[PDB]
Amino acid sequence: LADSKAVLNQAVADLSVAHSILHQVHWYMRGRGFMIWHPKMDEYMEEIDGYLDEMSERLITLGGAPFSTLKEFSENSQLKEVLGDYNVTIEEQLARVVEVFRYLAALFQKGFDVSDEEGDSVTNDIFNVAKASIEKHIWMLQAELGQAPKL
Amino acid sequence: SLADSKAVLNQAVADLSVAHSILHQVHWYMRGRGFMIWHPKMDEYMEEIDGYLDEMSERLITLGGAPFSTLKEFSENSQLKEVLGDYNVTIEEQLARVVEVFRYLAALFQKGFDVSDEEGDSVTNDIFNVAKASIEKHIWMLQAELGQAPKL
Amino acid sequence: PSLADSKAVLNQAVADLSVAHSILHQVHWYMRGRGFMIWHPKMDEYMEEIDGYLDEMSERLITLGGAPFSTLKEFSENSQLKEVLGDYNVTIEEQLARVVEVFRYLAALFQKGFDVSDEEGDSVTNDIFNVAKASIEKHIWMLQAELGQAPKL
Amino acid sequence: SLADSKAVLNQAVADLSVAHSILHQVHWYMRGRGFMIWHPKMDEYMEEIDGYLDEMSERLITLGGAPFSTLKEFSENSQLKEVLGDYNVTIEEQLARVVEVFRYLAALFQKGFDVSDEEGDSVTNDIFNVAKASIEKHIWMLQAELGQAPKL
Amino acid sequence: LADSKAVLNQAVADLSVAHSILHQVHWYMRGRGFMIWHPKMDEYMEEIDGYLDEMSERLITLGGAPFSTLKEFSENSQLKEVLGDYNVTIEEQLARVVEVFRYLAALFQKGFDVSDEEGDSVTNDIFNVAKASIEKHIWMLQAELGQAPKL
Amino acid sequence: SLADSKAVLNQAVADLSVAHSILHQVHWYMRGRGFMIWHPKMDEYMEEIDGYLDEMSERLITLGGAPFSTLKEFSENSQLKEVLGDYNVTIEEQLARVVEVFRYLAALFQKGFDVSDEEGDSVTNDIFNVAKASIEKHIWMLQAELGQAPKL
Amino acid sequence: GSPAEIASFSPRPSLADSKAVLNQAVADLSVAHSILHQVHWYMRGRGFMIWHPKMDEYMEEIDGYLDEMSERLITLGGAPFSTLKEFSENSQLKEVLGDYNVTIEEQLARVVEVFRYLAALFQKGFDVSDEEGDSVTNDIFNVAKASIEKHIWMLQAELGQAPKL
Amino acid sequence: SLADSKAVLNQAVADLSVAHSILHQVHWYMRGRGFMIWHPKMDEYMEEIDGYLDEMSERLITLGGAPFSTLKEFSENSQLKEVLGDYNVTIEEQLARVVEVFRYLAALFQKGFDVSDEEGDSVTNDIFNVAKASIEKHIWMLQAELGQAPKL
Amino acid sequence: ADSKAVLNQAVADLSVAHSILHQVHWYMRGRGFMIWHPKMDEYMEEIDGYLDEMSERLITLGGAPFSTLKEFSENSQLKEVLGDYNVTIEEQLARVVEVFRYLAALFQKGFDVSDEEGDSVTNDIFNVAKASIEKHIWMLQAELGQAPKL
Amino acid sequence: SLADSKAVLNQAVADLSVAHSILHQVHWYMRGRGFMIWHPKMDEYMEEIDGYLDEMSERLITLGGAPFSTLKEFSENSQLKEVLGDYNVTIEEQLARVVEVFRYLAALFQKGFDVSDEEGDSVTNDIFNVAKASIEKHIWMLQAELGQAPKL
Amino acid sequence: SLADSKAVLNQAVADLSVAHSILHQVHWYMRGRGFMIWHPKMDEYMEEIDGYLDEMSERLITLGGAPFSTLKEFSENSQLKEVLGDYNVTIEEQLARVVEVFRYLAALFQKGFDVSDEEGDSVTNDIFNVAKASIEKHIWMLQAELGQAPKL
Amino acid sequence: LADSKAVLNQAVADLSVAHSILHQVHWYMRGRGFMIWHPKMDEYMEEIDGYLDEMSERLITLGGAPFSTLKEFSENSQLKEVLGDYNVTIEEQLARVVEVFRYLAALFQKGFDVSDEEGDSVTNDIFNVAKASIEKHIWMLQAELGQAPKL
Ligand SMILES: [Ca+2]
Ligand SMILES: [Ca+2]
Ligand SMILES: [Ca+2]
Ligand SMILES: [Ca+2]
Ligand SMILES: [Cl-]
Ligand SMILES: [Cl-]
Ligand SMILES: [Zn+2]
Ligand SMILES: [Zn+2]
Ligand SMILES: [Zn+2]
Ligand SMILES: [Zn+2]
Ligand SMILES: [Zn+2]
Ligand SMILES: [Zn+2]
Ligand SMILES: [Zn+2]
Ligand SMILES: [Zn+2]
Ligand SMILES: [Zn+2]
Ligand SMILES: [Zn+2]
Ligand SMILES: [Zn+2]
Ligand SMILES: [Zn+2]
Ligand SMILES: [Zn+2]
Ligand SMILES: [Zn+2]
Ligand SMILES: [Zn+2]
Ligand SMILES: [Zn+2]
Ligand SMILES: [Zn+2]
Ligand SMILES: [Zn+2]
Ligand SMILES: [Zn+2]
Ligand SMILES: [Zn+2]
Ligand SMILES: [Zn+2]
Ligand SMILES: [Zn+2]
Ligand SMILES: [Zn+2]
Ligand SMILES: [Zn+2]
Repeated sequence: LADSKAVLNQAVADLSVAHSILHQVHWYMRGRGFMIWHPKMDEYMEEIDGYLDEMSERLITLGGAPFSTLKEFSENSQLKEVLGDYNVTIEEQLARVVEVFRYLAALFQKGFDVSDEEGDSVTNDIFNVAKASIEKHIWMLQAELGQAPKL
Repeated sequence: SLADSKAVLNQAVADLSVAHSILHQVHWYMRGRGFMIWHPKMDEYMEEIDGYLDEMSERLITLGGAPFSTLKEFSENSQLKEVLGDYNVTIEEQLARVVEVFRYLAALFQKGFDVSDEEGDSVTNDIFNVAKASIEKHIWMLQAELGQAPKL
Repeated sequence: PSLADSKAVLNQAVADLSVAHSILHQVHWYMRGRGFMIWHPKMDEYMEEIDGYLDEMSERLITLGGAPFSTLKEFSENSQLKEVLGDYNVTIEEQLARVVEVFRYLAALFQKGFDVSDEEGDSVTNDIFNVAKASIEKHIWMLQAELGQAPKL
Repeated sequence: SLADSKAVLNQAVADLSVAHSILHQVHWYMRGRGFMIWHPKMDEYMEEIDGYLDEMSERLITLGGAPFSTLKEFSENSQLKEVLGDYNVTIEEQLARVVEVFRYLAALFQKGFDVSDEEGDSVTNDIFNVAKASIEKHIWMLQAELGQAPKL
Repeated sequence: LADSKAVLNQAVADLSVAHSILHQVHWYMRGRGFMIWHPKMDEYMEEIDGYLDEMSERLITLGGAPFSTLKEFSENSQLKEVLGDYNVTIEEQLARVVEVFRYLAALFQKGFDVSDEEGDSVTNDIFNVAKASIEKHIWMLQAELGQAPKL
Repeated sequence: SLADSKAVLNQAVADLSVAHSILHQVHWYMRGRGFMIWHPKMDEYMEEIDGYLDEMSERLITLGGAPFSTLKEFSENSQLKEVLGDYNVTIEEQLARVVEVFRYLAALFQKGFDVSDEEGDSVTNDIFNVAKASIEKHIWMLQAELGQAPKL
Repeated sequence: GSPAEIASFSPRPSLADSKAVLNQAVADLSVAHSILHQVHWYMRGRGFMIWHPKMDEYMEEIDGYLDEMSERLITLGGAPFSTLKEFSENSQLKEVLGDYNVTIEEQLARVVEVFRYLAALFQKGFDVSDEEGDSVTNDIFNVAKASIEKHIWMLQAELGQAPKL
Repeated sequence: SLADSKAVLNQAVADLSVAHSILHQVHWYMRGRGFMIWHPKMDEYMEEIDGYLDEMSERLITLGGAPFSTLKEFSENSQLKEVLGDYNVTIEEQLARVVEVFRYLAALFQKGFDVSDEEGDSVTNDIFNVAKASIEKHIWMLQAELGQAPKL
Repeated sequence: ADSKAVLNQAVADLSVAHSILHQVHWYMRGRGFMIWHPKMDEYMEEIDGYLDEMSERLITLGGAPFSTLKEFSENSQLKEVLGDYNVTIEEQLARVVEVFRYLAALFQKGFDVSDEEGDSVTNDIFNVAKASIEKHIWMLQAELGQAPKL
Repeated sequence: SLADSKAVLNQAVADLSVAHSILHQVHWYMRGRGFMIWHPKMDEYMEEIDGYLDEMSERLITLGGAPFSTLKEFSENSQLKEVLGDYNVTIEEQLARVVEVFRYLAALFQKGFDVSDEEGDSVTNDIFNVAKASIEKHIWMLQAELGQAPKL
Repeated sequence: SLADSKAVLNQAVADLSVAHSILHQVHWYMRGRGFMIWHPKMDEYMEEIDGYLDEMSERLITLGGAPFSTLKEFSENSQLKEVLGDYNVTIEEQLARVVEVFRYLAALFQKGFDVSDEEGDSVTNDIFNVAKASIEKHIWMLQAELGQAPKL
Repeated sequence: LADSKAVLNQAVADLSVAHSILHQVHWYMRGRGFMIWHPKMDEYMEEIDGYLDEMSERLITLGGAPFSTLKEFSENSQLKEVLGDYNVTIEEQLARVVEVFRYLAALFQKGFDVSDEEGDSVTNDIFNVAKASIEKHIWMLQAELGQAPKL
């Protein structure tokens, strides 16, 4: 199950980075819509952390060894972090979250595919449930930004 | 016989069923700034609409009537017109649609209040009164969001 | 697109779930006979569940870039379920049979939903149909048991 | 000035006390299919009845009155008749008895509604209206179990 | 009171009248302490109603036929009711509740003895549980009244 | 028009604000046996009063009115008079003051009820009726604590 | 040499002491649970929607007694039966294969039969515990006997009968 | 001794009373996009303000003081100025006015902290500190909504 | 041969697994009792959860679940032994892991059989149960200082 | 008449007071593997003990007695002995100390049961029985954690 | 380094233990009007005292100290004096006794605050400030019940 | 670190790294006591995350710009991470936790002093509350390890 394991570990790195980005958005947001979106980041972070612990623990259960240091997360993740900046608009912050979410849904499709190929049906459901929710969020986020989900 | 109390309860069943459909369409097709507050707010409105619908229908049953209970009956008896879902409608326009729907229901509930008062059906009268109070409060709030007075 | 039929079955479900709700509510209202006190509130539970599937399936369709049916005309014209005027003289067991018939239809609709979404690689939609089908079938067993019959799925 | 309102509230106190007693008798003496549903349903009914009793008695106190407050006063002033407990009454018959008590109560509440309106006691008028709404809903549901229209 | 069923029915009657007396106190009470003791009667009434239902249903379980009319309760009960009087003092009202509770405690002891003698151990426990609570209440009401429980 | 309803709603906003102030003084300056029960009771009464205040004000807004919304407006339009806090007042005197305030409120709510009934503003009418009912129940209880009949 | 190993029919099943009745109850409660669960699954007919969930409530109550009586045996120094083999062999209740074609009336009459048996067993446990002076175990049997008897009344009432204890 | 800790506590009582009044005005008179989020948000702030008011007042009582307890006393002693309510004002102006009242309270709570530190009144010191911490958090968030730095 | 057969097998095996977990709950002695005694309650509630769900899926599918102790004991692959207080905590946990290993294996078989037969509902039931039991093996093994070794 | 029952109730008050003290010592002085489970567990034990203490003392009051109510009285009448706290005692020694306390309490509650039974004090009898049941369950569990039989 | 902060924490342990014992005596021996409010109120006070007790003792453990943990140590180190329970004491004298205990604890907590402030133990300092704040508020309330100023 | 803003940001870095370390322990833990200490790491992480958010938001409130990327956390933190190892014993993992907590308490002491020096009472209290809780944990962890707190 080398590929299932590998994608689970890739997920651990990327979710760790995704959390960090969402927290930056939580903190640096400024503009109309702050009062609704600030707490919404909290909800997203909670959901992301849930996936991260569950995917990492599935890897452990499969006899893997999850990335568990900031260096490992940073060097393995495909997500790039930029310095926090208050001058970003609310709408650009939300577009950043959509971008991160689009990537996560892409990674979870990969994890679904790989685990399906290897017969790891339990890991397959983990990725399917995560992808379901993340795609729902992409619809809602895109809707707030006056756009179709464009999955 | 409470003929008109019964007639107006059934009108309300039809119109509430269509009102719910319109709110659920707004819920789904909404796009633009404010989606995150207004999307779940439609859920709140739909629950309330739904509560009135079941109470009014069951008051009509209680009074010996026969509530409308098919979509055909709802469509053909409602005064509310439905249009196809369109994502290009703005938030402010979507909210305006909801206000128009609520103004109608508020007027309908007024008519039900008046009719039940005259027939001496005080229980029905109270059902309409409570529904109207809440709906008019929603109108104030929606209109305030839209930068406007309630204009009741 | 590659999900054209996934979308088609999601929309079908929206229309049929809307009509199925209408029917359950009719049963809630027009019910008369021994067992009213149990089954009357049970219809509320079914409607609640049905409404949950309705919102979720329509919203998945939106998420896939579709346009859900959202008028009573569209529900009525697209649904394969047929409505009749409410009648207090239908027996409790006839009303329960009617609900069973509706649930059999939805289980089959969800089966096709599963198969179509499965073939298009839309696994999220696949799971939505799968969860709904499971509960609907459990309901069929219970309703049939009340009626003194096997599930006969 | 509020002598009639006061008298009808005290009538309600007596009648509700006796209605409570009849419902508790049904609760205990019930036998036949449906017991498991209707036994606890009688507790729901008794709680509701007890709520009206305390509200109506305390409204009378509030208006400067003196509520009946002994079993003899309840029994002698109530229009409802009690009968000895009997396990051989059928479920259908027991539910029919509750319907009878509830119809009487719905009619008492209409009277109380009427009298309180005539004397300009709008608080008492509301108390009777709310209670009537709920009792009448119960008659619908009970009659339905019995395969009948509410026949209000 | 020949047996356990006889005492159970006696308690059904007395608990019904006890309830009525407590309800009278709830309504007719005036004086300093009203705000505490008004709601407290509700608590006592709920407890009394609990024993009432438990004891009656025990009698049914044993093959009896509980009293179930106001006439039966009033005639079989050893408690006496008087017309409501607002001019009774709050301390007199509490003293009246104590009187009722002392009677009930004594009835429950008689129920305990009879059921013990007959070997009706379920009924025995019912009376013992009820006696315990009533006696604790007598202590507390007596204390409010500046008196020893005097059981 | 609905001018008198709008006027009595606004009077209530002023008078509720001053009543709140008076109850908070009582909560704070209270001394004597009974403090431990009446001190928190004042919180409860304040929560109820603030509930009516917000509801009546927002009803006024909904009707196209403009509620009083400054302490100057409350003080100047209210019929209730305030005095400096004084720890030397007895519990009896504090509770009697609450009763007087409550009596005033019950009377204003009866005026609101009459005016709204005249103008056909049924929603406003019920708001006043609900409030009057609760306030009158409180006057019974306070008066009972003080060893007296409600004497409404 | 070594000590000879006894070969005997290890008969027991003489409800002599509290420990013995506690273990018997352990056995009977396990089988009662099994019967209740069969009624739960195989039930058909008008009343299913009320009685299907009700069996769950009864099962939970029975398991509560099972655990508490078993743990009381442990506390007193005993060794509770803890195998389906031990339960089936020591229990005086009889199990039959599941059958969908039993009326609700027949189902509830079966439950009554098991409950009557349990109440009688708990009465035995009560009497034994009392002669021994085991007042804690005595209480356990009394509490369980009380509620089982209440259920008998109710089930019998659904069936249009007196409790007939 | 406690002389100016008592003084600043009473100042806070007046200012919090007025701040409460302003927040309630904003709640009622707000119109424009953001209404549906900011309207209930004002209730949150009012509950919080009210908490400080009661705690600070009761600390003053505890210290042997006599808190201000009439609208006249609040109005005359508060440094905050009230204006007549106006629906036309924009949401962003409304939020800016709240920020203005909060900045004042934070500066008042600092003076409270300062004077209670020197005088040795450690309990009053912590009350002001906790309140200041939360008001400063609100300034950040309100300013953030308004597209600005906190600028404390 | 089918989903119905694996479902019934699970009914039998879950019944016996419950009994084993209850024996551990009762006979457990040694350091850790205070945490592992109640944990067995958690495991039993979970097991009983699957038991009822799988049994009722069987009924829904037109089957007839095993419903006597004799049917459970005979059809089950798990072997019960007599309760003994002298087993250590670490040995009792080792026993639970073996039972859970067996269950995870059965659930894989159920997953496979239902996948072939195109019975996605039953497939999902087995997939959900397997996920949880495997997670428990990880934790139990970790308490026993070992890898999951699935 | 109930002198023995009163006597044992009061003995229990003293002993439960000292037992609480010993348990709290264990809570504070525990060091070693198992701390994180056993530390909060002593809180569970203390709350249970405190419950018996208050119930038995109040039963004594109810019966006309005068419960020990000072540390001097508790210490002088308790048969349980206290030693100075020592972090150097092992977890397993601490648990053994808890077991010995509970064995004593179990024995005392049996003496209570026996005395109250002889005297016909069934309420006091039931209090000791219920307490003994729970303590004995704890002895089993504590012994199981120490790898031993309950050995009552 | 922190020997004086440790000493005062440990003094608190003894004093809080004796304070608990006094409150429990009051809880049990109380007779007179007000019993039904004050009896349970003693439970709330005991719960609060026990909170400080465990918190202060555990802070002492955390700082490397060894808390008093025996009735002998509590008794011998506490500055509070206990007397035998007396039913013949009035409610008002019982409450006055509680006030004395509380004035003592508030002085103790003031010492604790000052000592810990001098030694730069900011955590222990906050523990004392919080405890003092609450005990002082209770002194106000108890004194108000007794018709007096707090007189801190 | 010269001012309150500087130490608040130091804490943001260090709390982020401390989270990572606790999460490492949660995952790699093996040995008797796992079942207690595994969920305990969750409680610690929840608490750590609380300080992280409060301290960062206080920095924003004061007009600062908190670190908000893994790069900033890892480079600015004085805590060091190692690769996850299943072979570390329970007691060694708990000792790792203790040492992280000891550092954190020392940082919050420094934050207390710096903010007290600058008259920033609000920040002072934040550090004070955090240190109180961390010190209590050190005592309990040390107790589990058979040792004195040794602050
Ligand atoms: Ca007409
Ligand atoms: Ca019919
Ligand atoms: Ca019959
Ligand atoms: Ca404008
Ligand atoms: Cl605007
Ligand atoms: Cl050691
Ligand atoms: Zn974060
Ligand atoms: Zn985890
Ligand atoms: Zn809808
Ligand atoms: Zn309905
Ligand atoms: Zn509907
Ligand atoms: Zn939705
Ligand atoms: Zn009754
Ligand atoms: Zn009442
Ligand atoms: Zn009553
Ligand atoms: Zn009952
Ligand atoms: Zn106020
Ligand atoms: Zn409002
Ligand atoms: Zn089962
Ligand atoms: Zn157990
Ligand atoms: Zn306000
Ligand atoms: Zn207050
Ligand atoms: Zn079991
Ligand atoms: Zn089931
Ligand atoms: Zn203690
Ligand atoms: Zn007590
Ligand atoms: Zn105590
Ligand atoms: Zn502690
Ligand atoms: Zn983490
Ligand atoms: Zn935050």
